[PDB]
Amino acid sequence: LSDISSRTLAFPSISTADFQFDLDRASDIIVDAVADILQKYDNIRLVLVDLSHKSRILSLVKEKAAKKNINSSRFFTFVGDITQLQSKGGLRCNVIANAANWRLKPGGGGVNAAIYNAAGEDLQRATKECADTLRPGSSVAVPLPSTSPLHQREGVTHIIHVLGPNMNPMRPDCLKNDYTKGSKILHEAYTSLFENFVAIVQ
Ligand SMILES: Nc1ncnc2c1ncn2[C@@H]1O[C@H](COP(=O)(O)OP(=O)(O)OC[C@H]2O[C@H](O)[C@H](O)[C@@H]2O)[C@@H](O)[C@H]1O
Repeated sequence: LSDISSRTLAFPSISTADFQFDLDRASDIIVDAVADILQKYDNIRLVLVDLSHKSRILSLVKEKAAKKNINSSRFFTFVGDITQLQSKGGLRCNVIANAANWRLKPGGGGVNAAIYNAAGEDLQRATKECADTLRPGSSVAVPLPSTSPLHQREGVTHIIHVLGPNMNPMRPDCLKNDYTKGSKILHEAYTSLFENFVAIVQ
Protein backbone atom coordinates (compact mmCIF):
# COMPACT_ATOMS: atom_id res chain seq x y z
CA LEU A 1 0.00 0.00 0.00
CA SER A 2 0.99 3.60 -0.62
CA ASP A 3 1.48 5.84 2.39
CA ILE A 4 -1.62 6.56 4.51
CA SER A 5 -1.52 10.29 3.60
CA SER A 6 -1.99 9.35 -0.04
CA ARG A 7 -5.10 7.43 0.92
CA THR A 8 -6.65 10.07 3.14
CA LEU A 9 -9.31 12.58 2.17
CA ALA A 10 -10.08 15.57 4.39
CA PHE A 11 -13.38 17.20 3.67
CA PRO A 12 -15.50 19.95 5.17
CA SER A 13 -19.24 19.82 5.77
CA ILE A 14 -20.71 20.63 2.39
CA SER A 15 -23.64 23.11 2.18
CA THR A 16 -23.92 23.83 5.94
CA ALA A 17 -22.55 27.39 6.23
CA ASP A 18 -23.01 29.73 3.21
CA PHE A 19 -25.58 27.34 1.69
CA GLN A 20 -27.58 27.09 5.01
CA PHE A 21 -28.35 23.41 4.87
CA ASP A 22 -29.89 22.06 8.09
CA LEU A 23 -27.15 20.56 10.36
CA ASP A 24 -29.19 17.75 11.76
CA ARG A 25 -30.14 16.51 8.31
CA ALA A 26 -26.57 17.09 6.96
CA SER A 27 -25.01 15.11 9.78
CA ASP A 28 -27.30 12.13 9.06
CA ILE A 29 -26.36 12.31 5.38
CA ILE A 30 -22.58 12.54 6.08
CA VAL A 31 -22.63 9.46 8.27
CA ASP A 32 -24.74 7.44 5.84
CA ALA A 33 -22.54 8.41 2.85
CA VAL A 34 -19.38 7.56 4.82
CA ALA A 35 -20.78 4.21 5.96
CA ASP A 36 -21.79 3.40 2.36
CA ILE A 37 -18.36 4.16 0.85
CA LEU A 38 -16.38 2.39 3.63
CA GLN A 39 -18.52 -0.73 3.08
CA LYS A 40 -17.12 -0.81 -0.50
CA TYR A 41 -13.61 0.33 -0.47
CA ASP A 42 -10.81 -0.80 1.60
CA ASN A 43 -7.73 1.05 2.49
CA ILE A 44 -9.14 4.60 2.43
CA ARG A 45 -9.47 6.99 5.28
CA LEU A 46 -11.97 9.85 5.51
CA VAL A 47 -11.60 12.85 7.81
CA LEU A 48 -14.36 15.46 8.38
CA VAL A 49 -12.79 18.79 9.27
CA ASP A 50 -14.14 22.05 10.71
CA LEU A 51 -12.32 25.08 12.06
CA SER A 52 -13.68 25.26 15.58
CA HIS A 53 -13.80 22.81 18.44
CA LYS A 54 -17.28 24.12 19.14
CA SER A 55 -18.44 23.03 15.68
CA ARG A 56 -21.96 21.82 15.85
CA ILE A 57 -21.61 19.70 12.72
CA LEU A 58 -18.57 17.89 14.19
CA SER A 59 -20.46 17.23 17.44
CA LEU A 60 -23.48 15.81 15.58
CA VAL A 61 -21.42 13.70 13.30
CA LYS A 62 -19.41 12.24 16.21
CA GLU A 63 -22.65 11.26 18.00
CA LYS A 64 -24.12 9.66 14.92
CA ALA A 65 -20.96 7.93 13.84
CA ALA A 66 -20.71 6.29 17.26
CA LYS A 67 -24.39 5.14 17.07
CA LYS A 68 -23.79 3.70 13.61
CA ASN A 69 -20.62 2.05 14.68
CA ILE A 70 -18.55 3.50 11.91
CA ASN A 71 -14.99 2.13 11.92
CA SER A 72 -13.07 4.85 13.77
CA SER A 73 -9.72 4.07 12.14
CA ARG A 74 -11.26 4.69 8.73
CA PHE A 75 -13.42 7.77 9.55
CA PHE A 76 -13.00 10.43 12.15
CA THR A 77 -13.60 14.15 12.75
CA PHE A 78 -10.78 16.64 13.18
CA VAL A 79 -10.61 20.27 14.28
CA GLY A 80 -8.49 22.36 12.01
CA ASP A 81 -8.04 24.51 8.99
CA ILE A 82 -8.26 22.29 5.92
CA THR A 83 -5.43 24.30 4.31
CA GLN A 84 -3.10 23.77 7.30
CA LEU A 85 -3.64 20.16 8.23
CA GLN A 86 0.07 19.09 8.21
CA SER A 87 1.62 22.34 9.50
CA LYS A 88 -0.90 23.19 12.27
CA GLY A 89 -2.83 19.98 12.61
CA GLY A 90 0.03 17.53 12.49
CA LEU A 91 -2.03 15.31 10.17
CA ARG A 92 -0.98 14.86 6.57
CA CYS A 93 -3.82 14.47 4.12
CA ASN A 94 -2.91 14.51 0.42
CA VAL A 95 -6.43 15.03 -0.94
CA ILE A 96 -8.78 17.75 0.24
CA ALA A 97 -12.35 18.63 -0.74
CA ASN A 98 -13.63 22.10 -1.45
CA ALA A 99 -17.15 23.39 -1.04
CA ALA A 100 -17.20 25.11 -4.38
CA ASN A 101 -19.51 27.43 -6.26
CA TRP A 102 -21.03 26.43 -9.60
CA ARG A 103 -18.69 28.59 -11.68
CA LEU A 104 -15.59 27.15 -9.90
CA LYS A 105 -14.32 30.64 -9.11
CA PRO A 106 -12.14 31.80 -6.23
CA GLY A 107 -13.18 34.01 -3.38
CA GLY A 108 -16.70 34.09 -1.98
CA GLY A 109 -15.70 33.43 1.59
CA GLY A 110 -15.94 30.06 3.28
CA VAL A 111 -13.70 27.18 2.61
CA ASN A 112 -13.57 27.95 -1.13
CA ALA A 113 -11.83 31.27 -0.39
CA ALA A 114 -9.44 29.65 2.00
CA ILE A 115 -8.45 26.90 -0.38
CA TYR A 116 -7.90 29.17 -3.39
CA ASN A 117 -5.90 31.64 -1.17
CA ALA A 118 -3.71 28.88 0.10
CA ALA A 119 -3.27 27.15 -3.22
CA GLY A 120 -2.78 30.30 -5.32
CA GLU A 121 -3.32 30.84 -9.00
CA ASP A 122 -2.01 27.27 -9.81
CA LEU A 123 -5.39 25.90 -8.64
CA GLN A 124 -7.40 28.21 -10.93
CA ARG A 125 -5.15 27.17 -13.92
CA ALA A 126 -5.51 23.50 -13.10
CA THR A 127 -9.24 23.65 -12.45
CA LYS A 128 -9.92 25.35 -15.83
CA GLU A 129 -8.22 22.35 -17.51
CA CYS A 130 -10.66 19.89 -15.84
CA ALA A 131 -14.08 21.54 -15.91
CA ASP A 132 -15.89 24.82 -16.54
CA THR A 133 -18.85 24.33 -14.22
CA LEU A 134 -20.46 22.04 -11.65
CA ARG A 135 -24.06 21.21 -11.20
CA PRO A 136 -25.39 20.53 -7.69
CA GLY A 137 -24.59 17.05 -6.49
CA SER A 138 -21.39 16.62 -8.48
CA SER A 139 -17.68 17.06 -8.05
CA VAL A 140 -14.43 17.28 -10.05
CA ALA A 141 -10.93 16.17 -9.10
CA VAL A 142 -8.12 18.52 -9.90
CA PRO A 143 -4.44 17.69 -9.57
CA LEU A 144 -2.65 20.44 -7.68
CA PRO A 145 0.68 21.47 -9.28
CA SER A 146 3.71 20.83 -7.12
CA THR A 147 4.58 24.52 -7.40
CA SER A 148 1.57 25.40 -5.26
CA PRO A 149 2.43 26.63 -1.75
CA LEU A 150 -0.38 24.35 -0.50
CA HIS A 151 1.41 21.34 -2.06
CA GLN A 152 4.83 22.46 -0.69
CA ARG A 153 3.64 23.21 2.86
CA GLU A 154 0.87 20.69 3.38
CA GLY A 155 1.56 17.82 0.94
CA VAL A 156 -1.78 18.29 -0.89
CA THR A 157 -1.66 16.62 -4.34
CA HIS A 158 -5.36 16.97 -5.36
CA ILE A 159 -8.34 19.11 -4.63
CA ILE A 160 -11.83 17.86 -5.28
CA HIS A 161 -14.31 20.65 -5.88
CA VAL A 162 -17.83 19.63 -4.74
CA LEU A 163 -21.08 21.56 -5.31
CA GLY A 164 -23.68 20.88 -2.69
CA PRO A 165 -27.39 21.90 -2.63
CA ASN A 166 -28.14 25.43 -1.79
CA MET A 167 -30.85 26.41 0.76
CA ASN A 168 -29.76 30.08 0.97
CA PRO A 169 -32.22 32.27 -1.05
CA MET A 170 -29.43 34.71 -1.88
CA ARG A 171 -27.50 32.07 -3.85
CA PRO A 172 -27.98 30.30 -7.19
CA ASP A 173 -30.27 27.31 -7.53
CA CYS A 174 -31.88 27.87 -4.01
CA LEU A 175 -34.03 24.82 -3.24
CA LYS A 176 -36.49 26.80 -1.07
CA ASN A 177 -36.52 24.11 1.69
CA ASP A 178 -37.39 21.28 -0.73
CA TYR A 179 -35.38 18.92 1.50
CA THR A 180 -36.52 15.87 -0.41
CA LYS A 181 -34.57 17.18 -3.36
CA GLY A 182 -31.97 18.83 -1.09
CA SER A 183 -31.18 15.62 0.79
CA LYS A 184 -30.89 13.66 -2.46
CA ILE A 185 -28.50 16.24 -3.90
CA LEU A 186 -26.31 16.37 -0.74
CA HIS A 187 -26.18 12.49 -0.74
CA GLU A 188 -25.13 12.70 -4.41
CA ALA A 189 -22.46 15.36 -3.65
CA TYR A 190 -20.84 13.19 -0.98
CA THR A 191 -20.99 10.01 -3.09
CA SER A 192 -19.51 11.89 -6.01
CA LEU A 193 -16.73 13.27 -3.79
CA PHE A 194 -15.89 9.88 -2.35
CA GLU A 195 -15.98 8.16 -5.73
CA ASN A 196 -13.61 10.78 -7.20
CA PHE A 197 -11.32 10.27 -4.25
CA VAL A 198 -11.27 6.49 -4.68
CA ALA A 199 -10.55 6.95 -8.39
CA ILE A 200 -7.42 8.99 -7.43
CA VAL A 201 -6.28 6.32 -4.93
CA GLN A 202 -6.97 3.42 -7.28
N1 LIG B 1 -10.49 26.82 6.34
C1 LIG B 1 -11.42 25.97 6.71
N2 LIG B 1 -11.06 24.73 7.17
C2 LIG B 1 -12.00 23.83 7.51
N3 LIG B 1 -13.30 24.06 7.47
C3 LIG B 1 -13.77 25.28 7.06
C4 LIG B 1 -12.86 26.30 6.64
N4 LIG B 1 -13.64 27.42 6.27
C5 LIG B 1 -14.93 27.05 6.40
N5 LIG B 1 -15.02 25.76 6.87
C6 LIG B 1 -16.20 24.94 7.06
O1 LIG B 1 -16.62 24.46 5.75
C7 LIG B 1 -17.96 24.04 5.83
C8 LIG B 1 -18.70 24.51 4.60
O2 LIG B 1 -18.93 25.93 4.63
P1 LIG B 1 -18.86 26.86 3.27
O3 LIG B 1 -17.46 27.05 2.84
O4 LIG B 1 -19.74 28.09 3.60
O5 LIG B 1 -19.61 25.93 2.17
P2 LIG B 1 -21.15 25.80 1.69
O6 LIG B 1 -21.20 24.55 0.86
O7 LIG B 1 -22.15 26.01 2.81
O8 LIG B 1 -21.30 27.06 0.69
C9 LIG B 1 -20.57 27.05 -0.56
C10 LIG B 1 -20.51 28.51 -1.01
O9 LIG B 1 -19.63 29.17 -0.08
C11 LIG B 1 -18.32 29.24 -0.72
O10 LIG B 1 -17.63 30.46 -0.50
C12 LIG B 1 -18.49 29.03 -2.25
O11 LIG B 1 -18.06 30.22 -3.02
C13 LIG B 1 -19.96 28.73 -2.44
O12 LIG B 1 -20.53 29.92 -3.05
C14 LIG B 1 -18.52 24.62 7.15
O13 LIG B 1 -18.68 23.56 8.12
C15 LIG B 1 -17.47 25.62 7.57
O14 LIG B 1 -17.41 25.92 9.00
